[PDB]
Amino acid sequence: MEKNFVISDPRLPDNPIIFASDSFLELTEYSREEILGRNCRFLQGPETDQATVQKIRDAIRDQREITVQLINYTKSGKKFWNLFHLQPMRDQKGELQYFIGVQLDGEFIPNPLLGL
Ligand SMILES: *[C@@]12=NC3=[C]C([C])=C([C])[C]=C3N([C][C]([O])[C]([O])[C]([O])[C]OP([O])([O])=O)C1=NC(=O)[N]C2=O
Repeated sequence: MEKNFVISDPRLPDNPIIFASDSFLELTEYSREEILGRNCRFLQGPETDQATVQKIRDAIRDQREITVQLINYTKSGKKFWNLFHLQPMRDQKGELQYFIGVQLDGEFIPNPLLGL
């Protein structure tokens, strides 16, 4: 199963990605050494809806599941639609340890419906 996913560690500064799957690398055109330690926002760009980024911010603050459709950018500047499901994962004692993200490439909901 081709699974594009990244993991972030929130107990380190600015929630850096600590692991990215090969499907995520092949999708974003970045090398594995070019993503680790960075916040995922670098995929964002001029066309990224800031109102959607704000929702991701609230979901991380409140540590709950969210699903959003975003526009991200590859290393070479290409423009794709990212269907992204964010989800917390906690240790045995109920403390947040990581965030996992699951990506998907394609224009699922048409943009005129997403703008309303
Ligand atoms: C990004 N994937 C992604 C994966 C995880 C596990 C997490 C926690 C976040 C993301 N983001 C969002 C980014 O890291 C950040 O949380 C948001 O931009 C909001 O933060 P700020 O402080 O800037 O408002 C992802 N963002 C993307 O654009 N693409 C992903 O694949």
